[PDB]
Amino acid sequence: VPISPIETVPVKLKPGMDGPKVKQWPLTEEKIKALVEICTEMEKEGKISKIGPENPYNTPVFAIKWRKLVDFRELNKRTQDFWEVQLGIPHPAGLKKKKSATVLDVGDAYFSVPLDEDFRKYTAFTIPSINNETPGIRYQYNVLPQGWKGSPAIFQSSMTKILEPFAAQNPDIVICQYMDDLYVGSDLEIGQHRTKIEELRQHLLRWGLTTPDKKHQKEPPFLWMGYELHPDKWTVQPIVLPEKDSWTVNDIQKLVGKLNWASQIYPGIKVRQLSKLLRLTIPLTEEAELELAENREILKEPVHGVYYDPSKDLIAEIQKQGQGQWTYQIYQEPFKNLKTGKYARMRGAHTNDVKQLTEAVQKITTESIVIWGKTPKFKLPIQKETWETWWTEYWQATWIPEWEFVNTPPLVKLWYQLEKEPIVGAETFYVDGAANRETKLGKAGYVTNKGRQKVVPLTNTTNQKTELQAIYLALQDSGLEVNIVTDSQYALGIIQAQPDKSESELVNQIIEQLIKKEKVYLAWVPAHKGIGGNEQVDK
Amino acid sequence: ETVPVKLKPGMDGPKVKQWPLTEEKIKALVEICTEMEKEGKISKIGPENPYNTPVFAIKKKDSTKWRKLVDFRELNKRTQDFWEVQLGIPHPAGLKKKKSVTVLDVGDAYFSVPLDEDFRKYTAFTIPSINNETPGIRYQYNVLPQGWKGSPAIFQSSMTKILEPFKKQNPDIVIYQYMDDLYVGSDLEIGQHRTKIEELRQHLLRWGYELHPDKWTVQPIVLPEKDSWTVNDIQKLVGKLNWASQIYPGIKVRQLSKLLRGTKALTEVIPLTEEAELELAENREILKEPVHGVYYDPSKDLIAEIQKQGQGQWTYQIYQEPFKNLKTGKYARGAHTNDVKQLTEAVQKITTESIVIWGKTPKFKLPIQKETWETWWTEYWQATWIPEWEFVNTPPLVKLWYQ
Ligand SMILES: N#Cc1cc2c(Oc3ccc(F)cc3OCCn3ccc(=O)[nH]c3=O)cc(F)cn2c1
Ligand SMILES: [Mg+2]
Repeated sequence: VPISPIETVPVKLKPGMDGPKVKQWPLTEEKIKALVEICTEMEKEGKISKIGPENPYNTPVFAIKWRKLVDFRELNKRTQDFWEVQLGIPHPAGLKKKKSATVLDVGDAYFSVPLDEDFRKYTAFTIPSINNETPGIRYQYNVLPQGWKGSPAIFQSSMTKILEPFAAQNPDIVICQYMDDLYVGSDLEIGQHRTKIEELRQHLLRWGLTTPDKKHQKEPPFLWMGYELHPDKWTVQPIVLPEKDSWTVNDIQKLVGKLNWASQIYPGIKVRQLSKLLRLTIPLTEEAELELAENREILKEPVHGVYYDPSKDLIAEIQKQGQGQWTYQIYQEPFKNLKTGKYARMRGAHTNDVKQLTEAVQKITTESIVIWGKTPKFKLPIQKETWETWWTEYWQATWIPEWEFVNTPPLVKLWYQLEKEPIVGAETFYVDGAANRETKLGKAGYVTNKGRQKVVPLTNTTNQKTELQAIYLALQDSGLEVNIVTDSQYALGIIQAQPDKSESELVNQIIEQLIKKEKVYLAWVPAHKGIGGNEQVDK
Repeated sequence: ETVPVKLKPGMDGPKVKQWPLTEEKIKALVEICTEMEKEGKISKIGPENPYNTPVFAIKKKDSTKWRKLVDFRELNKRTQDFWEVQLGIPHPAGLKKKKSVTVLDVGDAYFSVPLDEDFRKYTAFTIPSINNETPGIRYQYNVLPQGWKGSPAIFQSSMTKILEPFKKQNPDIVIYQYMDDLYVGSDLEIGQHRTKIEELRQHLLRWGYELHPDKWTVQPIVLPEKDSWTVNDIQKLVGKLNWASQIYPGIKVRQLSKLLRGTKALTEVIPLTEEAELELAENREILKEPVHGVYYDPSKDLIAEIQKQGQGQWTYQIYQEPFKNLKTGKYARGAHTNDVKQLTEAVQKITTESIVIWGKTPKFKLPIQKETWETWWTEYWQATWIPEWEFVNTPPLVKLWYQ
């Protein structure tokens, strides 16, 4: 008989804010009659109670015509910000396989938890009378109103308090709390598991929480938060792609987002060309049609992920897809993936394959700690010697967790390396470039110690472009080994960052030239300081 | 017995997201917080508390027991700077000059003092759960928390009465307190200093990490001394002198540049004229003298720039105004295989030095990508405080000149 009453959460309005006061909009005679019946039963159950004329607050009430809808949108604007319930949803690949797993959705959940007495005044609502010839019947909520800002967060905190003693005393069961549902799983025999489930349902009934019975409890395969959970595997719910229309910008969310959603289990999914179109409103580049063809082939056969096994190692393997796209798989045994995914290159003017690989590792590392609480071992398509040369000579600090090289091309490589000391026997090219901002006219060229010279006139250019062009000229007109002297700090910052691809067409040409050289030493000197080789006069 | 406290006007409490933690760190935080709620240091809170402050776990000085660290940086800024009023602790200038200084963790003393009933909601933190399978445990601090700015200021009253005898008994030893760390300096022998340190340690038990400031100030700018100079050698020299000419007024490079006249090969030896050799000497003596008009301003922010020099070496400079370095140094050192563990140790060493010299931490400029630093810096952090930082994404040319 003891009901073990739930303790209310103290709730206040936002500071410098008062309760809501809204107009009771006119209702048809049938809707008024329909709301009277519901409120009488709800008042009989104790969920609401009639209020006097003292209350100065009002929230509107509508009928949709045998359903009651109290819109607390104004009270929500004025109720305090509650603590955020867990924003993320559990990922299936992080779940550990159990002999049995039971879903229990609590019914009439918010109405089973009371409300702070001092806040019940703000939940006031008036049902209009018929023909407006009688004062409307005023009510106030006594329990968590459905649609109120604090109803979910208060219900969760109340549920967790009740579940704590049962969980500590039943260590063999594992409980997961997510919104209004509880997911229990155990490795016990199916008989003892179902008996323990009935204990938990009795515990919740002790505190006044209704549960589904053994025959009413849903059984696998569970359809939950877009996934399909099975006793031994998991996958996403079947894919949905809209063909209509042949020309439509509605795919700004449908096609890419679903391919993004399928990317967690379907490997090799690409969205770059299709996401390019976005760049309430379209053409399809021929490169985007080839992406869906390879995507539809990946989406052809259904795939399933496995559940997590803490006893085995956690492995992650990355592949380069091209155009800043990366794909990864996370697994513990070969050919059986826990999950998959992709990484998109951050937008930049100059980038490096090694840099993108590092950012993908960090991304996967953070994702793994969220899901499994540990960093996976990496299998990366980069030679151990390449990473050592890169990290030892990079100006920034860089680190990658424990990893091993997997030889699945395209392998990530360093395409060029500058000398640290000047080259003996190599021609010394002094390069310089300048332009006039008014006329956009400029010159680029070089002078060398062998007496070789060149100056090229240019149109529609800037000082920074002419200084890049001068280096490009020195690279074109030089042998396999060359020393280059520049005064352009801008050109040095690009090359010391070591790009392999760039948005500027000129830098990519310089990159292509560096790749063809044997040894390149790049030196810097201050401009206009009287260095003999700096031929700024030639411009 | 509690001391009132409130945020600065027009600033709400901290609402900082908790970042994910590994499983080993979640276990450590669960064991620690279970004991703290039994001891009354913290108590679980409900959903009416929207405020949150992140929390993580470390191991300090190769000790097996895990420590709980709370990133109160947001709260400290939103905590009344006046919480320092009455100016907290002054910075003793004699601490930087003492031959030896030792740092102790006095944070366990803060737990004996209670926090104001109103301010406890702002000290809310969340122990995260793996895979969001269950809501995170939320506590709030009933007592003064470690890492807070008010906790040393509040306890400074008791701290003076606790250490008043040892002070009067040992007048030459200097004592300083920053956050949960107490810095005590002496001029005695290290072994005598360490045994004398146990005297202060016993005193702390009754009521309830060795560095040596022999660093020798801002390191000078140094030019090579060669018998033969190549075109490349002189080109690097002029570039460095032109750089130092922003810091030093009298630097002249005209005579050395005259030697580079014409288009010559980089590896060609150039004999030095007597006029140019004179110019190099006049520049050396200029570099031997100190920087002109360099002062510290307690209102301004300290800036720390770090440059990776390779092979375990790191250079750093502390300044409030550019080209007016208050201190320069090099950290040669760790983990030869891990650049990030080196940088994290470097950031901690610099911050420790900055607490001894000025009594406040600098804002760092780290030569590292934001996403790489944010992923790994907690795995190597061994200090009780946390400084602010930003990320340099453009390679500084001055890296060579500080080498
Ligand atoms: N609808 C729904 C629903 C159920 C669950 C959920 O259930 C579990 C609870 C505790 C546990 F120790 C394991 C669990 O599942 C492991 C994987 N699994 C799944 C199905 C199956 O038949 N067998 C099986 O092993 C956990 C969770 F985080 C979210 N959930 C949503
Ligand atoms: Mg120029």
